[PDB]
Amino acid sequence: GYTGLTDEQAQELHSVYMSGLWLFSAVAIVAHLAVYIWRPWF
Amino acid sequence: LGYTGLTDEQAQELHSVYMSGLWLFSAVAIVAHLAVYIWRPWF
Amino acid sequence: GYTGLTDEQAQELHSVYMSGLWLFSAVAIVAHLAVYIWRPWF
Amino acid sequence: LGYTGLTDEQAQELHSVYMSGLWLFSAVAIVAHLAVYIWRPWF
Amino acid sequence: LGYTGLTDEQAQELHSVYMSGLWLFSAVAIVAHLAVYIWRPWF
Amino acid sequence: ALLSFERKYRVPGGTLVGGNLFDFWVGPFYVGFFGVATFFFAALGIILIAWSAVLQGTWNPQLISVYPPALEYGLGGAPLAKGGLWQIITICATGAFVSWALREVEICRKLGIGYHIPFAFAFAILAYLTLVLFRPVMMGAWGYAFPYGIWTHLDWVSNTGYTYGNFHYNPAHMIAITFFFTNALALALHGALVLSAANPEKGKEMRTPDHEDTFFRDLVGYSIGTLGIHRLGLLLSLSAVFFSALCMIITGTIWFDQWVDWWQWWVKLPWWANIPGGING
Amino acid sequence: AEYQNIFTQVQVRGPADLGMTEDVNLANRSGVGPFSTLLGWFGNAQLGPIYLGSLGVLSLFSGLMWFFTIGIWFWYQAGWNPAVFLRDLFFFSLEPPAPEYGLSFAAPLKEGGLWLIASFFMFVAVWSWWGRTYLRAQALGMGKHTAWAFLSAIWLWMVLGFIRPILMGSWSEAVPYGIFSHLDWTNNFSLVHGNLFYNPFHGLSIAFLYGSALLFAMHGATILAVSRFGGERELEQIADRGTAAERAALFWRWTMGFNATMEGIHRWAIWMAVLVTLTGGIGILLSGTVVDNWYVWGQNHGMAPL
Amino acid sequence: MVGVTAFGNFDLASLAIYSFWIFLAGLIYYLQTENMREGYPLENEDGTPAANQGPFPLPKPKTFILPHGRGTLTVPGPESEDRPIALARTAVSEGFPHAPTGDPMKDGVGPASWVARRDLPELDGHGHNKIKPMKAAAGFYVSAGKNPIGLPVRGCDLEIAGKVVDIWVDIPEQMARFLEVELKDGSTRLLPMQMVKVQSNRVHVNALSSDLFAGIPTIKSPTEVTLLEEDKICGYVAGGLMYAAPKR
Amino acid sequence: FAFRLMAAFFAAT
Amino acid sequence: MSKFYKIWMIFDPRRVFVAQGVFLFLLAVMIHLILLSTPSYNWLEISAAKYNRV
Amino acid sequence: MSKFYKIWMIFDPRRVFVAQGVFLFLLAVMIHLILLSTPSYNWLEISAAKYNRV
Amino acid sequence: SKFYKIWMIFDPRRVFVAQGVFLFLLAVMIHLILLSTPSYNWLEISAAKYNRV
Amino acid sequence: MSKFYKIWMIFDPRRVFVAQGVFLFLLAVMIHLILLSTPSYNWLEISAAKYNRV
Amino acid sequence: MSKFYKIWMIFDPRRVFVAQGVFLFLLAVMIHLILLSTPSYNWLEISAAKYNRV
Amino acid sequence: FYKIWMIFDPRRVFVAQGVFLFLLAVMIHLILLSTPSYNWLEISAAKYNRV
Ligand code: BCL
Ligand code: BCL
Ligand SMILES: CC[C@H]1c2cc3[nH]c4c(c3C)C(=O)[C@H](C(=O)OC)c4c3nc(cc4[nH]c(cc(n2)[C@@H]1C)c(C(C)=O)c4C)[C@@H](C)[C@@H]3CCC(=O)OC/C=C(\C)CCC[C@H](C)CCC[C@H](C)CCCC(C)C
Ligand SMILES: COC(C)(C)C/C=C/C(C)=C/C=C/C(C)=C/C=C/C(C)=C/C=C/C=C(C)/C=C/C=C(\C)CC/C=C(\C)CCC=C(C)C
Ligand SMILES: COC(C)(C)C/C=C/C(C)=C/C=C/C(C)=C/C=C/C(C)=C/C=C/C=C(C)/C=C/C=C(\C)CC/C=C(\C)CCC=C(C)C
Ligand SMILES: COC(C)(C)C/C=C/C(C)=C/C=C/C(C)=C/C=C/C(C)=C/C=C/C=C(C)/C=C/C=C(\C)CC/C=C(\C)CCC=C(C)C
Ligand SMILES: COC(C)(C)C/C=C/C(C)=C/C=C/C(C)=C/C=C/C(C)=C/C=C/C=C(C)/C=C/C=C(\C)CC/C=C(\C)CCC=C(C)C
Ligand SMILES: COC(C)(C)C/C=C/C(C)=C/C=C/C(C)=C/C=C/C(C)=C/C=C\C=C(C)\C=C\C=C(/C)CC/C=C(\C)CCC=C(C)C
Ligand SMILES: CCCCCCCCCCCCO[C@@H]1O[C@H](CO)[C@@H](O[C@H]2O[C@H](CO)[C@@H](O)[C@H](O)[C@H]2O)[C@H](O)[C@H]1O
Ligand SMILES: [Fe+3]
Repeated sequence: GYTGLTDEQAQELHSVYMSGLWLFSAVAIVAHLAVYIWRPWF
Repeated sequence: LGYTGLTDEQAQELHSVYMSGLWLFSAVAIVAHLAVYIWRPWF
Repeated sequence: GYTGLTDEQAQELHSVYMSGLWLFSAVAIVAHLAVYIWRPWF
Repeated sequence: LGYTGLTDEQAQELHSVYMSGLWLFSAVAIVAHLAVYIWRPWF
Repeated sequence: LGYTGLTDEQAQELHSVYMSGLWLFSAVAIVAHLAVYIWRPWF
Repeated sequence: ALLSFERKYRVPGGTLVGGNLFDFWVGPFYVGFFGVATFFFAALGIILIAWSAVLQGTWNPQLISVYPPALEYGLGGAPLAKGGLWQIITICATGAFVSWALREVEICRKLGIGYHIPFAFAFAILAYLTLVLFRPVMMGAWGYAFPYGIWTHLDWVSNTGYTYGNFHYNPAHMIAITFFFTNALALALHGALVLSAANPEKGKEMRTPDHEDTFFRDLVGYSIGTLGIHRLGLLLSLSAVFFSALCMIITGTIWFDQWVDWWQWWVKLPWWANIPGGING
Repeated sequence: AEYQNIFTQVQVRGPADLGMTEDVNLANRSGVGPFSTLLGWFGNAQLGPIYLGSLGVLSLFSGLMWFFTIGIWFWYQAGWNPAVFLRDLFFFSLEPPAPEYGLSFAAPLKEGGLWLIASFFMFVAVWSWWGRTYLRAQALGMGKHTAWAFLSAIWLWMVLGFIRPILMGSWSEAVPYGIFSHLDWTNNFSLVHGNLFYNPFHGLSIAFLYGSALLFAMHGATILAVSRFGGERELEQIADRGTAAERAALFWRWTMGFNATMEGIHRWAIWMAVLVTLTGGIGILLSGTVVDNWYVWGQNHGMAPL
Repeated sequence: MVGVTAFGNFDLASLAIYSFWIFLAGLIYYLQTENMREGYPLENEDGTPAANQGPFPLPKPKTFILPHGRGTLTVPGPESEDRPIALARTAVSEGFPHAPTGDPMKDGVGPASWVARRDLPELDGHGHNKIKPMKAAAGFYVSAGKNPIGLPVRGCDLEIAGKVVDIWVDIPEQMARFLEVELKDGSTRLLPMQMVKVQSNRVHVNALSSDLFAGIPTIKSPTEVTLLEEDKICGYVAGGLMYAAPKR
Repeated sequence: FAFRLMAAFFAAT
Repeated sequence: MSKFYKIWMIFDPRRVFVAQGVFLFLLAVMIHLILLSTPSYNWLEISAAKYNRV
Repeated sequence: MSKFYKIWMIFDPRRVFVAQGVFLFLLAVMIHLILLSTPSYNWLEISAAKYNRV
Repeated sequence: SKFYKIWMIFDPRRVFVAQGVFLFLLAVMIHLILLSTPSYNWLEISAAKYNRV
Repeated sequence: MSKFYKIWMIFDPRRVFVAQGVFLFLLAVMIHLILLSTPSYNWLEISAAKYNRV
Repeated sequence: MSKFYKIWMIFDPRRVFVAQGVFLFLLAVMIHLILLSTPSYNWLEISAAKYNRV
Repeated sequence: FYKIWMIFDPRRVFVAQGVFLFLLAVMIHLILLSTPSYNWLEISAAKYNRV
């Protein structure tokens, strides 16, 4: 790879990046649901 | 052929994963288009 | 070779480029055909 | 690994103290938001 | 840890008086806000 | 009569035309064929300006003006008292500038240096020609060109600019101004940096270019370099003059309205053209 | 067909140059940034390192506050609409308070107070940057020519925004923060004071701006024409005059009848540049405070027919 | 609103403009005198002091202290061209060219002139050699453009004169300075980068013909060049523009 | 860059 | 058809990814802006009209 | 699907992380501003209406 | 045929980038022209059909 | 949750802290200013009208 | 705050102190200017109206 | 005739010739569209009463 990171380093990095991403998306959907019950846009 | 120093196997696996990503992105986009068209079709 | 590409390299690169062109053109033709079915512009 | 030249023990301690500061900041933010809301709700 | 090359005892003897100055400043600021609020409240 | 190092450079050759007839020096000046041409053109123009001062009836140097012919004279000659003196002074000045640049080319060839200096001067001459020749020709009158007076070519600038509203809104004018201001800033920085390196604080060793690079990397995080700064100065000046000529060539020939209206194309883009609020909406 | 030395044709890169550590706190100096081949085609390819001291961080944060204040005012003027913000970006303006407030600080935020806030931030940022240039020169032991050259531009800026408003008695005289707005201010300033073209110091300032363009073209062209003799290494030509310096001197000697030296041409340069803003500040200070119609003043002083 | 005039039409603007005229006269005098620290006093064409020295007097001497113990330079000081200029005048009166006595490119006159500089290498801020070959330059490599190592070098007469074997680099400025060219005789020469035209297949040198790369001055040490040596090399190459014209 | 300079994006990338 | 992977040999994958992402985001922003521009599909104005919020 | 980690062998983690943080904050501010600019979703004006604050 | 010789002179990379820019500009221009004509704005046509405005 | 400490392994703490401070102060200033601009939450104007100070 | 002493392990004390001073000074001036701008809190104007001054 | 490729570099001539071809062609198409006698879309819309 260009960065030189090995397979395990990429594994750990991706598994923690996704760990953060899922939390972000869950908070995002909670916020979206709160707004939609507050004032739906559909 | 060169211009980057890559190989057959590295380029092939890069393209395979890239195409998988493209297929997933297209699936999500098509689901969105279907939902929109059901909600209010443009055709 | 005027820029380094071989005979076989140029042949294969042109074959890939033309295959992509033909895929794009077939998709565009299907698009024009569906549009003409919808409403002809002639 | 170790782009910042730090160790897992040092990084763990640093993250712990940073998160302690972040939680204190968020707590004061929560108190301020509650005071504002009871002063003037915005929903 | 050790970016600036200092000792934990120095960190203690520094951060303690840093908090001392912060608390002095905050106390004077709180007194000022109290006096202003009494003179002419903003709520 | 000569600098202490000058003699080993005063060798024959490098002449574009001639070679012995006009290959010598008068005082410090190199007199080529174009040297003779330049001297005659300059003297004729200056004494014609003095003559026009006599005709006008004023001996104030600031009040002397040589107007071009009125608009009804078209692109044709005019009586010397009315508009012909301006045309003679214009051909004299054009010849003087071109022959000056050619004399510079000869001096460059004799000294074995590049031709950058006459090229830059050619940029300046082209801007002058745009103002006196190309634009008035495209507008069909020598009367559009500026007069030859100290405070009356300013009136030409004012009237020409205000014909199109606030002339600040000409976009090529904005670009040329940016180049001019950047060039003055860069000249100040270059003079200051070289002088500060060559004149350290007090009894300190003269600084190296490493110190110059360090100073500017410390200041702004970049250092264009000793060669890069001279490239940049030349390019900034030439681009300034180029966009000046470009801004004037399109004014009165490609654009006739108020220049501010030209900006409406940005505010009328259909996606946001009709969103209320802001300034234009 | 010949190499004009405008763009380098082969770029060479070695270890990152950290610079000269005369008196520089190496703690404040950052690390060397990336190498830009695009910038390397024209000058040095190396970015950084940049020094960040007390005055550096003061100026950076103060300027960030000035820029952010103007931008937030612009967002307010757009109604928080990103499309409107992009559409009217050049038309937004943070205007100084109306003349009836005079020099008072009791103007509402929408009608001049926010301009005063942004002006304070800008004042601090610019003066801290001036001190920063002085101190960076001092740390390397160089002379202070950059600081005084900057002081000339600072004086024009101060006259425009601070000194002349105080002399004229109102903040409304100062320049609004906006792209087209300050152009409108410039044109209106000329119109109100009766054709600033007839301000003698505007005329001299233009003489020196034109002269700076002329002189930097001359100097850049001259150094490029003698770069084949190592002419761009001007400090060594000052210390040990080579044939580049002699050929440049003789070119201008045979052309103009007089010449400069490798060191004194930079004195010409710095003075030609600083006189722009020095003379300009004098002229702007005189406009309104002493002369309110420059065309009538011209007529009374020659310069224009009665 | 000031505007009271002390006499005639002399208001504060008039005071300012006349004050600036005085200041500008003084400043122009100062600049002109500061620009007379080299090349003065003026000389006759025979080297004797001239009768006319000009309206501006010479300035007081000032001394630069050189940065690596290289000495001290006082200007204006005594001036003498420490070399045997090989020219003879073509007229008894002044203001006429002096023709070369022999080979001008070889003798170093006119566009081929060089200056007797210090015979020491240029030193950077660390006291090391500023210009050094890429081989001795640690970690230095070509970043962009065609790397001209092994490119044939063509002269103005359109014949191959040698092959580039190295690039000499200015270390702090990190820019190419000279190409080292090995000729058909196995010996090395230096060519300034400003006078080579790197191309797709060859390095073109419009200044010199093929039968002139032998005349280029050499460097005594093969891994360094002094100010005098590079002055001689650059002067030779540049003089090739005028003196290799007969060939092309 | 001048060799490919005979809009700008073609030379840019 | 199955041999397209070799384009990754000619083109730099990093720059390809960056430029493609920028193009995709600009395209999506452009389309969402077309939809916002049209009163027939401006879902904010549509919801406001449906629920009578103005 | 479960082999995307190789993306980290193409780009420096610091560069992608800073670029995505900038992109996400800019997108969040952009959307919040679009909501503020539409009067049907300006929650401040909506609360002013629902509580008779003007 | 013998068309692959065109890759023996021009750099493939810049050819592909220029082709992409050209194709995108042309497609955007064609779609925008179709929008400009009221008889082919598919959003407007669909609004007219479904009685949307 | 707890394995996020590794970000401090990949990012320089000092630069991250400086950026965080700048970001938070700019965000706080921007929000306070937005509230000031809206008359519904301009606490100074609200207090003035409530206490008849104008 | 018995674990917040570690900042001085990564940040030079001079930088922190100068940053604090700059921030506090700028913030104080900004707030005082905001107050002077609001006629409800311009203490000079308030005292001018209270004591029948000009 | 065959020597044009010798004096002139193929890349510049090829690119400029193609650029001119495209710009002139699109200008011709724009001119045809602008006047109401060669705007094919308007002709179709009037023909099918879809206007
Ligand atoms: C209709 C308009 C009027 C006119 C109205 C004015 C007014 C008003 C002024 C001028 C001024 C000038 N005019 Mg005028 N001018 C006119 C016509 C002209 C023409 C022409 C050919 O028509 C020319 C060439 C000029 C040229 C000039 C300049 C000589 C002079 C500006 C000097 C300068 O560089 O300021 C630019 C430099 C500064 C303003 C100082 C900048 C220094 C500060 C500190 C910069 C800080 C940067 C900031 C913090 C942001 C940081 C950015 C980031 C760090 C990147 N004018 C007509 C007649 N003109 C100015 C002047 O000098 O008056 C005599 C001036 O005030
Ligand atoms: C009612 C009338 C008809 C109609 C009347 C006509 C007429 C008449 C003509 C066309 C022609 C064309 N029409 Mg039609 N056409 C109509 C409306 C349209 C609409 C539309 C939006 O409705 C579209 C998309 C088109 C499309 C087209 C094009 C496919 C074609 C022009 C090709 C061209 O100019 O290539 C130019 C570009 C190139 C050749 C490529 C070169 C440019 C490159 C990018 C730059 C050089 C780079 C390169 C690497 C250099 C090396 C190689 C060099 C090429 C040497 N028409 C209507 C429906 N149309 C023309 C045609 O048939 O030509 C074949 C033509 O004469
Ligand atoms: C292109 C970048 C800038 C530039 C560059 C530049 N100028 C140059 C050069 C270069 C590289 C030279 O080598 C050349 C030179 O020798 O400089 C000392 C020169 C020069 N630029 C000069 C001036 C000059 N340059 C200007 C502008 C610029 N020069 C550009 C901004 C201006 C402006 C903006 O006003 C002026 C006044 C001269 C000092 C000199 C050219 C001298 C010359 O041409 O000599 C022969 C001609 C005469 C001696 C005088 C002839 C007089 C006429 C016969 C009569 C008068 C005619 C004139 C139209 C009257 C004007 C009346 C009113 C408008 C005032
Ligand atoms: C107003 O009226 C108008 C102007 C609208 C009417 C005028 C219309 C005009 C003038 C139209 C002009 C149209 C033209 C000139 C169209 C040309 C279109 C072209 C050239 C299309 C070509 C497309 C090519 C494609 C899609 C190829 C794709 C290939 C791939 C995706 C494979 C990728 C492989 C590569 C790039 C290299 C292969 C090498 C290896 C090692 C794999
Ligand atoms: C226009 O749109 C508006 C503005 C109206 C609405 C938009 C709002 C948006 C987009 C808001 C976005 C908000 C976000 C992303 C907020 C994020 C806030 C965060 C991440 C705050 C975090 C704060 C962290 C703090 C305060 C932590 C402080 C920690 C310390 C001071 C601990 C000290 C650290 C030490 C001692 C490390 C030393 C350790 C060793 C081992 C030496
Ligand atoms: C537009 O929005 C407005 C302005 C209307 C509202 C927005 C308000 C905002 C955004 C406010 C933000 C406020 C913040 C972030 C305030 C933070 C304040 C802090 C952290 C203050 C800290 C102060 C610390 C002080 C004053 C320390 C002072 C220390 C001394 C005076 C002596 C210290 C000397 C020491 C410690 C010796 C140590 C050295 C050794 C070697 C031991
Ligand atoms: C005015 O005109 C309008 C707008 C009205 C109409 C015009 C419309 C136009 C011009 C539309 C054009 C549309 C086009 C060209 C759309 C094309 C879309 C494409 C090609 C999308 C492709 C997306 C591909 C994606 C998202 C791929 C993602 C891939 C990944 C996330 C994989 C990550 C990469 C890895 C893991 C590297 C693997 C490395 C190793 C070593 C295996
Ligand atoms: C998305 O965008 C964001 C919000 C993220 C950032 C965008 C920011 C934007 C759009 C910034 C736009 C900035 C612009 C257009 C700046 C323009 C500035 C210009 C043209 C300034 C021109 C002249 C300014 C002058 C001459 C200022 C002179 C000021 C002084 C000399 C100091 C003034 C000091 C005074 C008046 C006293 C202050 C002291 C107190 C106690 C109030
Ligand atoms: C160029 C630099 C050298 C300048 C002269 C050296 C002395 C420096 C100070 C001179 C100051 C006085 O300068 C002198 O002021 C008076 C004031 O009315 C001017 O004014 C006089 O002449 C003008 C023009 O004919 C008349 O309109 C005016 O009524 C008359 O008083 C003079 O034209 C000027 O020469
Ligand atoms: Fe220089």
